[PDB]
Amino acid sequence: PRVRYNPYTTRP
Amino acid sequence: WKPDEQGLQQILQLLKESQSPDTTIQRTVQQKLEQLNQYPDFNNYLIFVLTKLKSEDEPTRSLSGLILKNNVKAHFQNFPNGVTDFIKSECLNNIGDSSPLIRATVGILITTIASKGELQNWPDLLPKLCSLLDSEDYNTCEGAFGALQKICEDSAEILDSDVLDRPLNIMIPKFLQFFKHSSPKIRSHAVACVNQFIISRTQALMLHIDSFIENLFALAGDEEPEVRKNVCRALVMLLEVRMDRLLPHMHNIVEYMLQRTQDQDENVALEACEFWLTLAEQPICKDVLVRHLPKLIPVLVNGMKYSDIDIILLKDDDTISDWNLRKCSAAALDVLANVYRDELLPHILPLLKELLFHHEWVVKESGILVLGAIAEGCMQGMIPYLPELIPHLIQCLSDKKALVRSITCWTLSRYAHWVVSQPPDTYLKPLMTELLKRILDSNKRVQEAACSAFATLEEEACTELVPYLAYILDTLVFAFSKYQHKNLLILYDAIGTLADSVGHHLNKPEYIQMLMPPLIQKWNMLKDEDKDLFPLLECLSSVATALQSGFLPYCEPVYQRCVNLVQKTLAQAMLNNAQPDQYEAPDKDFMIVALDLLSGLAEGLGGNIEQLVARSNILTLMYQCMQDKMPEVRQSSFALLGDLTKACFQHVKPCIADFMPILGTNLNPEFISVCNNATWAIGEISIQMGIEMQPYIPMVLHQLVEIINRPNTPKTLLENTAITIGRLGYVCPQEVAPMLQQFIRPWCTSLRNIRDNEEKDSAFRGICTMISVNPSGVIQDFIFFCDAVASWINPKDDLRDMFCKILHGFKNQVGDENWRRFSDQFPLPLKERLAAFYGV
Repeated sequence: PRVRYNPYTTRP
Repeated sequence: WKPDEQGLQQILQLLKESQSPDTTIQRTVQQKLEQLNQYPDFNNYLIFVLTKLKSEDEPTRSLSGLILKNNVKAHFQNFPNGVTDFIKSECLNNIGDSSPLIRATVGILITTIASKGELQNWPDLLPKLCSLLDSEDYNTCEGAFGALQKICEDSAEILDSDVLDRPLNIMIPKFLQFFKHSSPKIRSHAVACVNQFIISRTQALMLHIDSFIENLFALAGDEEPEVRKNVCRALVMLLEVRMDRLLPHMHNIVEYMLQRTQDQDENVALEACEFWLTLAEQPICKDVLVRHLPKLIPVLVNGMKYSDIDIILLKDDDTISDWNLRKCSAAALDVLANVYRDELLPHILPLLKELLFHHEWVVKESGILVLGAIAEGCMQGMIPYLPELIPHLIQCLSDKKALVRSITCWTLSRYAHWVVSQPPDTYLKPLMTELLKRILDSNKRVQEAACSAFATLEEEACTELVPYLAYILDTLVFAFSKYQHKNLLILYDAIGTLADSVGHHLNKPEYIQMLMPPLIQKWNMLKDEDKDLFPLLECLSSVATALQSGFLPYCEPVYQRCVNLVQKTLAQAMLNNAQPDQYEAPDKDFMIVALDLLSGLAEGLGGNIEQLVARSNILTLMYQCMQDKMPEVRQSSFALLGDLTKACFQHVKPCIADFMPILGTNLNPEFISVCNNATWAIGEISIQMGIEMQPYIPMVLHQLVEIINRPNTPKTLLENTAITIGRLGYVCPQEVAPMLQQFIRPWCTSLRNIRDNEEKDSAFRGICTMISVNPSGVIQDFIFFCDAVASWINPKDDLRDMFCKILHGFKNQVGDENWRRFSDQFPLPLKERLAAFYGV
């Protein structure tokens, strides 16, 4: 589940 | 072999006007163009213009061919045979024309044709291409390898499949040879082709593995970007598949990849940086990289600086690409942080001091980014420095540069846990204050970050937010009337979370008056067919649970629509499953969020929901949902069942005999969440059925017992498994007590790590009951029980007494000194709990 901000993701 | 002079001039002139500056003649001529696609003779002209008409200019010829390509993307099922063969014939004979534009055009024709007709319909293609590979002329060999690249890129698993034979047996060794070709462009094609078979560990390549590594190694320092680029992709992919053949050369690879991470070519740099991510995942990494760290970190940390092009594209949906050197570098740091823990601090800290305060903001930004990136893996050794860094960051939330305020929100959110573990006035209060201001920042990207940060903080803060609710809701609801669309997703999230964190404390008329009007606004104005309902109903399922009986004013229309959504979805599925040609398939998400809202509705309302359930088809519907082929739908239906079982069992009881077969066949742990909610449901049911559960014990118990002893099983699944075994044991001690031996160990290990609550109470009444029935179940593992009993802070009196009778039972059974020898195992805080709370 993603919706919140992240400057990068560990799994692209 | 038809040209036709009448039709020739008609298209030649219709190709002319399809190059006109204005759209008026363009779009009407494109309409009048591919509407001539009706004729079976049309596409023959197009190839003829491309390959056979030398008298026409190249732009026109090129275009004619590209239109023919677009006539294979769409309209290829309606292709005649002779046309197809003749186009195929003219392509392969011209694959390497002296004109690069014609060569490229013919190229993509071959690529599309051999893509749309998988590759049984051109069995002459591959052998003819490998033949044209040894061609004496360059242009032909270049053109062949170019099509062979695109084909390899499009149909890798199709070429490794049986569908066309296994032609990779001869193509793998063939490509490998051209690694030594004198042209850079050819070498590039060759490695790119081989690169497409690394991950799938294609057998044809695995016997050539060493000569593949050798050839690559000899190409590593090639001055042409594309080659360097392709070598880098290969070495990186090879880390996941053949790490055995890379270990002996490892230090040489890493040293090379560092030289490559700072490559003068952006693409190579990015592809190289991948290496650190992949490496970080292999269990070897932890000790093979320690020696390279004082050289790697600076390389990563310099890559985390905003590339100046990002600055302008940031400050339509204003966003950079999904994947950057910056992002990759940051990702690798985050993973290495998690691998080395505090052992990474000596390597990074000096750099932070230098960056965090630096006057140039682009540098400062990347510092804050670093601070957030190391946050998770480097937490314990970061804490000492936090009483200085947090107040600094809180100040940076007011920096004039938007992108600085951005990550500062994020970075603070990555230290939220520490912040709440402190007296709230000094760290939590001011953080909250500036974040609330920032949620209403003029910058879209800042709002996104601020709102997210606030959501993270809410999960961590919980009831420590209660006193500030008036202010929080004020700005959250205002944002509601302002936030665009992308930010609305995040805002809904922030509200649901608010509600989850403060629960019943949100149930005050002043808060309801603020929170509900705008949600009802959204509710009433969205249609049942609109996917904007998803985040709304999800939000409401949280708000309803928190509002409890404060939700009664709204409950019936809300209950009414959720049932409708579930019904219109199931119904749409059957009209699709019996008649696909007429009726479209439904989006099951409508059904999920409606089930979920129904859940939080039963939870907030308890017994007050019963009248809404009695006069509804919810159970009949739920029973269908529990059988859906989509796991997420089974997942939501079991949660609702658990809830109604709690809320109004009288309406569920008639269905138990029907429900239990379904629950029992859904204990597959491969579907984590389905299994979880099924297990929870079986538990709640068992409490309500009492002694009546007896028939179902043999149907579920051994599945639960297998699951609880199964390695690599998520902790919450283990938790509900433990709970349900406990609850089944509470009502059917005779049936469940004999397995005591087989579950007590992980049961205790699992349940010793959860907060005192009603479910924990429920489970321990069960373990106690089973103990008085089968004391020999625990004798061999009594230490696990003592440690689990001790994990309780404030047990109810009767439960506390039950614990006490059992402990004294065994002490007075085994003996006085016997207890001492057994108690010598206890860690200090355990030996001292049982003595203070229970009298040893």
